[PDB]
Amino acid sequence: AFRATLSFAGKEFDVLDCTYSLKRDVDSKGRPSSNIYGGQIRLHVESTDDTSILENMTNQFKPHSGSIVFKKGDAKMKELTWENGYITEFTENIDIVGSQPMTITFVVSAQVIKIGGAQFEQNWPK
Amino acid sequence: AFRATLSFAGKEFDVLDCTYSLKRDVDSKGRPSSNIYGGQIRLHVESTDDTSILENMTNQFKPHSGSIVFKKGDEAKMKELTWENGYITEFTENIDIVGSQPMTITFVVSAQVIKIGGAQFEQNWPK
Amino acid sequence: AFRATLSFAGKEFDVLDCTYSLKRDVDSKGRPSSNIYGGQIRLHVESTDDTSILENMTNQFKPHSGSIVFKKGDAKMKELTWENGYITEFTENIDIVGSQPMTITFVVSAQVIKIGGAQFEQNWPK
Amino acid sequence: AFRATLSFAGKEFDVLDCTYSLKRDVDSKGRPSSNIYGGQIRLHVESTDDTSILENMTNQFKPHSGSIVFKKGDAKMKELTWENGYITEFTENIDIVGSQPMTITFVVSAQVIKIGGAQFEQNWPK
Amino acid sequence: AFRATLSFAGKEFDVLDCTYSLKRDVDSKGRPSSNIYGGQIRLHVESTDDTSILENMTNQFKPHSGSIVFKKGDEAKMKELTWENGYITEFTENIDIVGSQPMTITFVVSAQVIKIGGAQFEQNWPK
Amino acid sequence: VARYKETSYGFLSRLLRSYGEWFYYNGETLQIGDPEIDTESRAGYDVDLTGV
Repeated sequence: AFRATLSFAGKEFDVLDCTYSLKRDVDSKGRPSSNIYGGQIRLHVESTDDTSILENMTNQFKPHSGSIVFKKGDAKMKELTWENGYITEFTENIDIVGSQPMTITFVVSAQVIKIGGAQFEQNWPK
Repeated sequence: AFRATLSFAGKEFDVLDCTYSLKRDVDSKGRPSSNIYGGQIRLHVESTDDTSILENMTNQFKPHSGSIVFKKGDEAKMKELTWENGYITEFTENIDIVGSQPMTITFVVSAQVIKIGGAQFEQNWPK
Repeated sequence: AFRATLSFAGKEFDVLDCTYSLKRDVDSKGRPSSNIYGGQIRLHVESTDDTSILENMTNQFKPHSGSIVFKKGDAKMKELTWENGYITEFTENIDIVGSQPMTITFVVSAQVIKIGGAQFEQNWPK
Repeated sequence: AFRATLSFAGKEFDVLDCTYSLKRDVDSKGRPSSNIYGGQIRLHVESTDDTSILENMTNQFKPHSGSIVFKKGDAKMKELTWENGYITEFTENIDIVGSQPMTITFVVSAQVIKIGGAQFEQNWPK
Repeated sequence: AFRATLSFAGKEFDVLDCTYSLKRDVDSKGRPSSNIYGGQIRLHVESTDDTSILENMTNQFKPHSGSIVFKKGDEAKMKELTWENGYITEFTENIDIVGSQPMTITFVVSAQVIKIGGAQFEQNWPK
Repeated sequence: VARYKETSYGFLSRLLRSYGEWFYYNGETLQIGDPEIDTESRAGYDVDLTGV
């Protein structure tokens, strides 16, 4: 028993997958040789008659924000939030023979991401 | 049936996977042409409401130590892998609504000293 | 119904799998244009409370010998030995969910390898 | 069910797999631009006490010949033969699970290969 | 069900697989920036104690023609894929025993004209 | 004959070649003049020569 809810653009969606990652560089003796980079969020969602994430992507010159809430068993456990981000990849797939009749997967590139008392921020020269 | 526990930052975590490797360059005729390099531990543990591995990667830049203990039989500790003077260089957290373990965290540690049983690998970091 | 047993560092180990190979170079129309190279030995063993293969690898300047015995009935049928060798790769994997409890994979780069009535040697400078 | 047997160096071996292929080069408009090249034979055999194939790759440096015969009903269906060949790859594998553990895989690069009423000849000037 | 029959070199073979394709290049904005290329036919048949494909290939200076018939069920002609002025440019024969796969032959044909239905593609080979 | 702001090799190189003499190192000796070498060899395309 597990649930994930995405609150985005004044709507609510049901999340199937979610991912985020970070990385550094090392110099063949194990000593780190750069700073932390990454921070993209990849999401997988079931699509139902509502083309509203796609309209947000087509609005190329406006940043937004969002939240994802994780519920364990039969209460909130974690919350992932982003602010000042854009959608930089969109795919919509329909398979009739197989399962998952209609699904949407997309990526978000944000300036700040926060999860449960930790946060990662990039500097943007504006 | 095995068990494994990770003791990191004063907390205990439950381990699903572990791996470490060493390497040495080899000449075209089969001779070794360098000394040992590598020594990176990759760990796959369960996730919960606490975020303390990510805090050590981002909110702190200091070396840390850690320990992994392997248990056999459902007591009687099998082995123990220790590291000191290390940094977390990768991090990933996935959630899958359908299929087996819901929330996991994967991370890689790059350290200077690695001890397992009666064997010791030390890297010459000229400071 | 068969066995493979490895005798190394004055001990005995039970092998899970083993392999070795040799190669030559040919030109565009099948004529050989090089000599034989290769001859490394790849081994898979079960890991107990020993930590003795790691002790040998960390000893970087002392070559060693070993042998593997293959038994088909229950008596010896073939033997693969090596002389003047080094350990050049080492991996330890510990998987708990799957049926891969505790295992070691390592590679040996030697100067002479013998099996049956055949042998292969490399001319290391003296 | 098929029975394939290999006659090589005065002995008989039990074959598990076999392949051989040919090729040509093609222009950007789909027109052939070179001659036929290829003709290597890949063989998979069950290992035993004898080590004759290894001594042919290492201990000897003379061209050899051999044949493979395929039987479908029990009767002889096809025969593939080579002459003036070399062994350019060799691999021995052991896997203690089952399904033919001890096996040998090698590759032959010959000048003449024959099957049925078809022939392939290479120009090796002397 | 389905059935495919290949008539080639005055003989008939049973076909398992069959493929052909075409494509053209496009810009970064999606506008096509070339013409069509790549009409090749890939065929998979079973070998029956005869070597007629191989004899045609080793005669390197003889263009041939062929046809394939697709039958919807039983006795009804559906399509017809024909070629003329073609060469075999790839050949492979596979034998398997442990996996219970019979002897099979795979080969590729590069022709100048291919036709199917009311469609036709041709390539300009200089005279 | 004048040597004008040049090295020993540069002076001798230009002076001997303008008089049409052979002047080169053969592998173990420095040769001044024609050696009259008649040693021959045979090379075949796709036997000894990979490209021509």
